Amino acid sequence: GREFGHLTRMRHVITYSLSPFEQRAFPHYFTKGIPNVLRRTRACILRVAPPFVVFYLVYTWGTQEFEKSKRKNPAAYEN
Amino acid sequence: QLLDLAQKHFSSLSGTYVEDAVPAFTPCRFTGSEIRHRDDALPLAHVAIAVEGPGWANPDNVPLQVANAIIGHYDSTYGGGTHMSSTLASVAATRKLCQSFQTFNICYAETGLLGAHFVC
Repeated sequence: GREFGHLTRMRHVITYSLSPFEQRAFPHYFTKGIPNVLRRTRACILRVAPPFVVFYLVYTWGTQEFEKSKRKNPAAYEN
Repeated sequence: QLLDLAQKHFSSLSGTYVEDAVPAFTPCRFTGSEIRHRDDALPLAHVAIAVEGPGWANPDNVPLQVANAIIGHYDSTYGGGTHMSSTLASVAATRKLCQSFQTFNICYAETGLLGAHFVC
């Protein structure tokens, strides 16, 4: 059914490729790689981060509140 | 007679280069690469694959030519078909794999293209 020969019809798309042995495996890995990673992180962070910040706030609040709940109340023994 | 005629007519032509501008021959690098122009409208697919080969003067040209003759050439019009000695030719005829397949040994002064062209 799905085989390379008959997958789709494409016309007038020329692709130029180079042999692996003629090209470097890691080209500009850091000079270009780190800026691209920073760009992707800049794009993603606004969407991704806020919910985990909300989670951190909820987690801290819950832990502190449970700790407070266990703590003694002076008023109970006032009499 | 040819030498006398050449002296009469071809003598004027000179090998001096104006302002000592002499072209320099340049060795050419062979890069392993793939260029695919995908035009599915075209009826049949043409593929040419080659490896770097000897120059004109390299003594290895003869054995490579013998090897390419061993690989052979096939066209659908060929009468021999299945019984042809070339294994590729026999298989293509039996399975009708390719309309035409030929082996080429293209040689330039310092490099050459050695491989095959098959339409299938």
